[PDB]
Amino acid sequence: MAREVKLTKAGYERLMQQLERERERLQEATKILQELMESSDDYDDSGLEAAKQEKARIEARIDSLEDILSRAVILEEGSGEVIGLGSVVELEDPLSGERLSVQVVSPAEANVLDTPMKISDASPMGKALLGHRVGDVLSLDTPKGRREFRVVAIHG
Amino acid sequence: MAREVKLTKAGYERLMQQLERERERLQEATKILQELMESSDDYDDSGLEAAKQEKARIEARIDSLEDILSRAVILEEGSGEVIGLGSVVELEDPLSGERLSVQVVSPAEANVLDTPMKISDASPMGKALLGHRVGDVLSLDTPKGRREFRVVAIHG
Ligand SMILES: [Zn+2]
Ligand SMILES: [Zn+2]
Ligand SMILES: [Zn+2]
Ligand SMILES: [Zn+2]
Ligand SMILES: [Zn+2]
Ligand SMILES: [Zn+2]
Ligand SMILES: [Zn+2]
Ligand SMILES: [Zn+2]
Ligand SMILES: [Zn+2]
Ligand SMILES: [Zn+2]
Ligand SMILES: [Zn+2]
Ligand SMILES: [Zn+2]
Repeated sequence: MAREVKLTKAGYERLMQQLERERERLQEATKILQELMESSDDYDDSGLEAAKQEKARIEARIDSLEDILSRAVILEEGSGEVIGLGSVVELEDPLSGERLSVQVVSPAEANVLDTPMKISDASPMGKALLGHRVGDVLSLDTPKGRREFRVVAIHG
Repeated sequence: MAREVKLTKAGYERLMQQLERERERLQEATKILQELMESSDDYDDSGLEAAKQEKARIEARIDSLEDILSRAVILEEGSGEVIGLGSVVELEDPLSGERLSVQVVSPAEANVLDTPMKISDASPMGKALLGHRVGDVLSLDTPKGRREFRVVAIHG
């Protein structure tokens, strides 16, 4: 298990802040879990179980985050291509290791059906990406939860 | 759990090197417990469980290491005092968080009974320490296993 992960300075400091946030959430999560154990001694309750799960969950995002960081290799500042119109961008979610491909195009070229989905220039995600390069880390709006992805490559 | 850990460029390089080694051992240990799983189907043998235990041990050494590197704060090259004769040195074992205190003196001043035990100048541990500063990481001989310690401070 030895792979290098390229990140720009900004992309690196971005995963740090995320690690900082996660540790605080863990502290709060841990704290509530104990107060939840002393109270309803009976922990066969869905609550105590949902709490168990949340802490563990946070533990996961953090251990995964420390891993990514330990493999980090900082790219030069001015380096690689930039993401612009027509560019096809490959993304990885640090935690889940989920791959996501998307291509930024003009508003009228946007289409959900295309192979790498075509995203409007002025769409939320299109904005967020436009201007970034491999290594950068961006936060993208999600219904279930704002996630941060890493620019793995810009084939476009 | 948010504490900064000071390391010298050399100290950081040494823990990274230790991390690499441990991942290696996790590959070998992982592959082994799987071979030991298809053979003696009966997992109730003192072998397969001495195997998972080992893999678990390794995974802990690794994650503990990733945690420490994530908090690394690189110190200025020429910084802090240096360890010499008469210097009191406090050390911490990154893994177990064990704290050890020792004082480098002349071979004839050596005494295990003195508060911070007095270690010979030309002794093993003494040679290893001499010439280092806070932040450095040193591998110290142990019958149980050459472990690595961090110079937390040289109050001497
Ligand atoms: Zn459960
Ligand atoms: Zn970790
Ligand atoms: Zn890892
Ligand atoms: Zn177009
Ligand atoms: Zn950028
Ligand atoms: Zn939504
Ligand atoms: Zn904090
Ligand atoms: Zn072992
Ligand atoms: Zn882990
Ligand atoms: Zn791990
Ligand atoms: Zn941790
Ligand atoms: Zn941690």
